[PDB]
Amino acid sequence: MQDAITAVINSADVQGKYLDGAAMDKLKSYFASGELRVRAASVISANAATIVKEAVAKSLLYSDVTRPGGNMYTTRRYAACIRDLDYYLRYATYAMLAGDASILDERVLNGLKETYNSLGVPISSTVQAIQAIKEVTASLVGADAGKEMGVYLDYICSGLS
Amino acid sequence: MQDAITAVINSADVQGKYLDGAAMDKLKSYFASGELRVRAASVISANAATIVKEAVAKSLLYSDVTRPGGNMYTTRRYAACIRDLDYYLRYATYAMLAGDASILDERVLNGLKETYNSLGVPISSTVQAIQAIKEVTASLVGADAGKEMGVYLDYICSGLS
Amino acid sequence: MQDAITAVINSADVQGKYLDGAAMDKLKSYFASGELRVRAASVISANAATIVKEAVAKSLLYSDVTRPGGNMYTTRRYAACIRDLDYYLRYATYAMLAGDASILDERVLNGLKETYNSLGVPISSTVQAIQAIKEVTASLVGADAGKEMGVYLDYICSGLS
Amino acid sequence: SIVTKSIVNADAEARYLSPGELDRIKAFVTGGAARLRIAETLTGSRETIVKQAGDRLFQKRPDIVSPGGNAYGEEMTATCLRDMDYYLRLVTYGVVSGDVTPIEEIGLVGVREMYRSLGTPIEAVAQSVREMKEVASGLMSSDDAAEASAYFDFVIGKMS
Amino acid sequence: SIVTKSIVNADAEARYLSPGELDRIKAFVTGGAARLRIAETLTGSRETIVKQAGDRLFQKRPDIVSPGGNAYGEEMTATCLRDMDYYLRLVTYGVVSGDVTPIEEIGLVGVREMYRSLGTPIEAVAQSVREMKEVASGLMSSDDAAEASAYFDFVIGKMS
Amino acid sequence: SIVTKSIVNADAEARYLSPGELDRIKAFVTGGAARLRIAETLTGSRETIVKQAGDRLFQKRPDIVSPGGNAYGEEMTATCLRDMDYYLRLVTYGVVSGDVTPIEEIGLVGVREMYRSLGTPIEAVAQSVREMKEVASGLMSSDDAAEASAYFDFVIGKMS
Amino acid sequence: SIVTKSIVNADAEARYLSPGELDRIKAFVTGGAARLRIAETLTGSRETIVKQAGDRLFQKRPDIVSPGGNAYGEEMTATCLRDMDYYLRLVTYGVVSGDVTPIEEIGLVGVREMYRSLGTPIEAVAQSVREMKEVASGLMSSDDAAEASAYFDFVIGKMS
Amino acid sequence: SIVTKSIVNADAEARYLSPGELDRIKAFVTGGAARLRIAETLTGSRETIVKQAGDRLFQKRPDIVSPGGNAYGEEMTATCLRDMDYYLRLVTYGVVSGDVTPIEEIGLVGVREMYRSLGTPIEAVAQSVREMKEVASGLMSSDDAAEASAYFDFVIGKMS
Amino acid sequence: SAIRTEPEIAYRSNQGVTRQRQQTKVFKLVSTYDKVAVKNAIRAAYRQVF
Amino acid sequence: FGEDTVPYERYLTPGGLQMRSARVGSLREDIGQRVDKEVTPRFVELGQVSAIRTEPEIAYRSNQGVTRQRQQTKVFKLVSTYDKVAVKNAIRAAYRQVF
Ligand SMILES: *[C@@H](C)[C@H]1/C(=C/c2[nH]c(/C=C3N=C(/C=C4\NC(=O)C(CC)=C4C)C(C)=C\3CCC(=O)O)c(CCC(=O)O)c2C)NC(=O)[C@@H]1C
Ligand SMILES: *[C@@H](C)[C@H]1/C(=C/c2[nH]c(/C=C3N=C(/C=C4\NC(=O)C(CC)=C4C)C(C)=C\3CCC(=O)O)c(CCC(=O)O)c2C)NC(=O)[C@@H]1C
Ligand SMILES: *[C@H](C)[C@H]1/C(=C/c2[nH]c(/C=C3N=C(/C=C4\NC(=O)C(CC)=C4C)C(C)=C\3CCC(=O)O)c(CCC(=O)O)c2C)NC(=O)[C@@H]1C
Ligand SMILES: *[C@H](C)[C@H]1/C(=C/c2[nH]c(/C=C3N=C(/C=C4\NC(=O)C(CC)=C4C)C(C)=C\3CCC(=O)O)c(CCC(=O)O)c2C)NC(=O)[C@@H]1C
Ligand SMILES: *[C@H](C)[C@H]1/C(=C/c2[nH]c(/C=C3N=C(/C=C4\NC(=O)C(CC)=C4C)C(C)=C\3CCC(=O)O)c(CCC(=O)O)c2C)NC(=O)[C@@H]1C
Repeated sequence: MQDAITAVINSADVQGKYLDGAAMDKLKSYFASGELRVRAASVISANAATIVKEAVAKSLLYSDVTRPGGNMYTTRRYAACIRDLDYYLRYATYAMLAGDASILDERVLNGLKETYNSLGVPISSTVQAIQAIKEVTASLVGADAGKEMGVYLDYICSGLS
Repeated sequence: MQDAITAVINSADVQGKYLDGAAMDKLKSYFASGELRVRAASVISANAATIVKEAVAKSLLYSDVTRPGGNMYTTRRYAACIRDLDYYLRYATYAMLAGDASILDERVLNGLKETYNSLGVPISSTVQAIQAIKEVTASLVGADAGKEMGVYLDYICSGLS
Repeated sequence: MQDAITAVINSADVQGKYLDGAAMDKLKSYFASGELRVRAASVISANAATIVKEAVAKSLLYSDVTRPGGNMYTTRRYAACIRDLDYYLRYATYAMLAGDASILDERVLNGLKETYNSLGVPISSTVQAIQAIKEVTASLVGADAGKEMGVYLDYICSGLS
Repeated sequence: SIVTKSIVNADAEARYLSPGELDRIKAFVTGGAARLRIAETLTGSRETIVKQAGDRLFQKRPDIVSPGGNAYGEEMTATCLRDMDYYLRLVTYGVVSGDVTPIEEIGLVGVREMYRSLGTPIEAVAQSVREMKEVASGLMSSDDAAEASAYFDFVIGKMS
Repeated sequence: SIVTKSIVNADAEARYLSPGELDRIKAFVTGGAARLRIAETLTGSRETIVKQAGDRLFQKRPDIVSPGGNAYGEEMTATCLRDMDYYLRLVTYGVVSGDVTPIEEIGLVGVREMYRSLGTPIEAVAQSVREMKEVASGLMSSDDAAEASAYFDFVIGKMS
Repeated sequence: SIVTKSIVNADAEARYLSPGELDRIKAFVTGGAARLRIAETLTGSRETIVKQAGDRLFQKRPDIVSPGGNAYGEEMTATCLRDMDYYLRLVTYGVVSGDVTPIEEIGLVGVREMYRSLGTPIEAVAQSVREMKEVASGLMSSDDAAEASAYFDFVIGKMS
Repeated sequence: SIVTKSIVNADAEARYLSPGELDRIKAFVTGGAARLRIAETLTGSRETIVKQAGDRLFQKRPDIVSPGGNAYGEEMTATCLRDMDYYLRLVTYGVVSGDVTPIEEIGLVGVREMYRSLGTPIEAVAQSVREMKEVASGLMSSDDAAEASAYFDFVIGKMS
Repeated sequence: SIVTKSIVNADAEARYLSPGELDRIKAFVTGGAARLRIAETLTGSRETIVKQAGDRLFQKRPDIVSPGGNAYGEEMTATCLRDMDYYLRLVTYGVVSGDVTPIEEIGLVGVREMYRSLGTPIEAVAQSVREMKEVASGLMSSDDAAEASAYFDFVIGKMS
Repeated sequence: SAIRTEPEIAYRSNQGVTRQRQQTKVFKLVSTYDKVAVKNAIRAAYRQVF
Repeated sequence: FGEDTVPYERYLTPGGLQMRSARVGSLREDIGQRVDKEVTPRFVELGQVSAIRTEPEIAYRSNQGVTRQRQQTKVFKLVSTYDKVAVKNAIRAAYRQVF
């Protein structure tokens, strides 16, 4: 997985040139955004479980999926759903800190679609749950960090769908 | 008394609502202008006596007001006029720092007009002296700070009119 | 009053000379101690009511002063003790922050001896209460930072002796 | 605000602001960014803060929501949550202003007499303010929680 | 001193120092290296700074050195040199202390009474301090010049 | 006491007591017999009244005596009963004097601050005083019940 | 300890410590003064923290100390407070180490089994640790409280 | 000290110190090294000296630690060891100072009266000091043994 | 504790701030219609000032 | 170990564990020994001074009761008149005391 710094370095290395002014400026921009990214990551780390709690409450609970016959009915399947949303939140935080979606591509979405298709997990419902994660995290962290957090979450949703 | 921040807070509180986007923008604008306001206040405090001196000389001295039969005749009346101008300048600087005219409203305005009417003080002459102070302070602090300073001085002039 | 900086300045000004290397060294020492002083001051301000609570609990409660006819009887008088102990703690914090115990002389010890002698306030009991305050604050802010607080509370106790 | 306090003190002394006061004003305007960030966080999480603090307060003090209590009944509970929202808004005002004057002017003068007339336990109100404080501190960064701590504790101490 | 000023304000309000005041004290103690450097520079260039300022004062207001003026002889010019040295030392004291209270307590309160007793033109004294400020600004860095110029401007305004 | 109250008023006005004040003192002296009877009735059942008052107070507020409460241990409960004895004694003083002056002077000024320092719930102390008033009213005559309940309610209101 | 963890990792990959690991160790060694200060604070105020947290926990969960509860009785409550003191000591060890390894090794592996065997409610013990964390956070500034909160939350999460 | 004694004598005579007194001060300074060595030895062996001294003293005088004795209980025995530590510290002080002056001024004036008020056997205290001297002589060099035994014998004779 | 003899009783009956803090009157001209009250306030003013 | 875990040493024989954790180093203080809780002596605690005793208190308490001048003095007893120097010293001291 490549962060913004790694992306700049890779772009320079492909042409085999030292760090130009453009790479200088991009690194400075990432350094400027670093404070906001770190604060958002710390807040989300502190409130990770709760965010998933309101997300599932807003999105999934008291639905056919949670009722018997739905994928989230069993206690094991509900725990798996909570764990999946925790994965989505944590890896979105990772993408926020890195400034790139490379980690999401390589780890989160490597075989997620195939495994969901095999296991019968409802892609539409999980996308809706991730979206609700997006609104809750945006509310908790503010619009400024919430915009990029939602960008990463929408990337995950688009890849999964 | 009120400043820009307290004015925004009261405008929100009267409706009983949290600080919206517009209130945040106004607070940001005041915070950005705070540095220039502080510099202008420092300069005006440094050269306060000379500002009043030059404005009085340019607008009042060697005129009918200072001549016998004018309101400014006699050392006592001259000192009263000078004190009035000095307090005008100081309270205008206070209002400039605060970003609001409320300090002028309930510390320079209520009762001033009818007090001048009772004592026969020339309102037009006072307005001209305040205009002279405005242009002197504009010359001292430059166009940017002079704009706000003259805005509040013109507010005082309009109130005293 | 006075502090470390004002003490150095007055030491230079009594002979009228500027600040030599020794004065700058003393100022640097005070600036180095400043972080510890600010830490201890903030902690003591946060826990001021508690500190007096345990000092009274472990120094004065269930005793002749509190018993009927005791000087700490008559709940108005108990509140007076609470207020006086809070005064001692606050001014000791002032002395600790300043680095010089002159504020205690000119704002706490000024007439306090005569006050207590005329009021029948047990001086030794007050000294024991201040010592308990010293122990509590030392345990609260550590041994090093608590050393300065102990020094200034000891100054108060010696002046009250 | 600190600007208003400095202006008031300078007017009381009949003098222009001193260089130290101007430096403090510059520090305040510089920290206004952090102030606005904390205020935006509190405003965004106000509803969850109020709800969680109210639930915790009700669990700690069942009497107020118990029959015969002031907050007994759904409408009384809603009104109490409205009061908690009022005090959270006041805390936001204090955060943005950098001082406690907005809170003191709006919802701290005569509050004891007001709740005594309304038959409200001021200790219960202080406990509600405390619970809102822990909820906000949990859902806020460490330094921002410390900044809001001063205003929350000021409100709590005024209550008690 | 800044510490003494904040302590006096807190004592007047009958309260502990606020977190903002503690932050100001912390920032001042951290940045003290620059203030000590500025004081060192002013004390070092004390001789030349005062000489140039006094000379420029003399061709700026020759009346003070004129016959009948206050400082006509070389002895009275020496008295002006001593006064300007005093005010430079007070400015350095203010710079190190971080607050204008030492300057105000030493040579600002009753300065009008002193110079009326001596016959000295306080306006010309303010002009002399202004010239010392100009020469110090020439001898210092821009930001350092501004930091010292705060106290020079304070003294000049109080004198005027 | 109405005696010292009228004396203070007369001294402040620099005059002798008026006919109305003398008549008021006369009526006070006339009622002194019944006031002494009520005071003796309260004093006779001192131990009993505090017993039932403390028991009913603990029944209403079990937390104050449970572990972690301000009155958990036997010593803490004895301290509560000592405070209740103090307040009943002050109430007897007030009943004798015909005015709440001794009660206010010895046990009502700064009571809130004292109990805040000690951590004691002031509302619980008021409930204890309420229980003592109820017990005294139960074991006293109806008119004397109201006469003592005046002072008891004054103390309860001051605590609340 | 961060040093021990880094050394164990470097041994596991059979390589010398990476430059990043060495930098982290150097940072911890430099910052150890704050850790020692926090540990000193907790050690000095251990008894007060334990007592206040115990009282708060008993009020929050009366059943554990009421008769029929696990901690009912003076000696049982003494043992409960001893457990809380043990966990405070473990938290101080973790703070000094900079890693939760000592806490996990000494008082978190098999804690559920130990308390289930004893009959003590594990969630009650977690609530006790939470009360201790709140008291300790109050007894120190935001930075040191924020640091100690990591170990406090680690213990609470393991207990939960 | 010899320095203080010579200064006192010289001031009483209102004169500067004589060559003989100065030579005495020189000899005292020269012997300061050995005196410091002996004092350091005793301070290092402090707890040992008190322990074997107390054990031997109790063996010789079991009644003092027996029931009904002044030092029966464990606290009383600790108080004896505390007194022994006091006198060993005083003896080290005297060894450093080269004279019995600190010992006499600290713990030898009114010692008989103090122990009679406390009901302590003064001869038993003398035996305690004798046991301490034996222990120190055993664990100290021969010449230093005599040097410290001078002070020990002084204290013993003062006791007797 | 102790027996609380008359000397200590007299000493402790007036222990802190004197009772004159509460045993005094404060005059407020609440209304200008009571001439007697106005005269009392004026006489009090004379007594206080002189 | 799944399809993605490298094996690792999961169990140790008692002999190997003893070889690892029975050497002079790496041997815990409390494994096979009676650990006596070290405590300061009771007399040391009794004679220990409370608080920190800052420099102001130290200087103040060094001169606490009657001033040391009561003992830091000389008494001039003219034991014998043969010592002319002693006689002169006593006479000068008498002058000093009287005047
Ligand atoms: C149970 C009834 C409530 C309660 C009471 C309680 N009080 C204390 C301790 C003290 N109470 C007083 C009160 C007074 N002193 C006075 O002079 C007057 C005038 C009459 C009053 C009312 C004082 C001075 C103390 C402390 C000093 C002393 O006791 O000598 C306690 C013990 C608290 C402690 O930590 O020791 C208790 C339990 N507490 C409650 O929670 C109930 C509502
Ligand atoms: C056993 C060794 C002998 C013995 C000793 C003993 N002493 C005490 C109590 C006190 N001892 C002192 C002594 C001193 N205080 C000083 O300041 C000095 C040096 C300057 C000395 C020597 C004091 C003051 C006390 C009482 C006060 C206090 O301890 O702080 C006890 C206990 C007496 C009691 O009943 O409390 C004992 C046992 N007693 C013997 O019988 C042995 C001969
Ligand atoms: C000077 C520019 C003009 C002038 C001045 C003048 N003023 C007075 C008398 C008064 N002016 C004031 C002023 C104020 N009251 C307020 O509350 C404020 C806010 C700071 C102000 C500025 C007051 C209170 C008085 C009366 C009380 C007093 O003077 O002390 C006079 C006196 C006139 C007379 O006949 O006595 C004068 C001369 N006169 C001019 O001609 C100028 C245009
Ligand atoms: C309490 C543990 C001890 C005690 C104290 C006590 N003090 C008063 C009254 C006063 N205390 C002060 C003191 C100060 N005023 C100042 O400005 C300063 C600077 C910090 C000090 C130290 C004063 C002026 C008073 C008188 C006014 C007032 O009472 O508020 C009281 C009560 C007196 C009364 O009559 O109410 C008490 C009880 N007394 C003890 O016995 C304790 C050892
Ligand atoms: C002892 C329990 C407390 C205490 C007292 C203490 N006093 C002294 C010294 C003197 N005490 C007096 C007092 C009086 N002399 C009289 O004639 C009268 C009439 C009864 C009195 C009250 C005097 C005059 C002195 C000094 C002269 C002398 O000591 O001979 C001391 C020792 C002082 C010293 O330096 O030796 C002490 C210890 N101190 C405490 O801490 C106790 C509370």
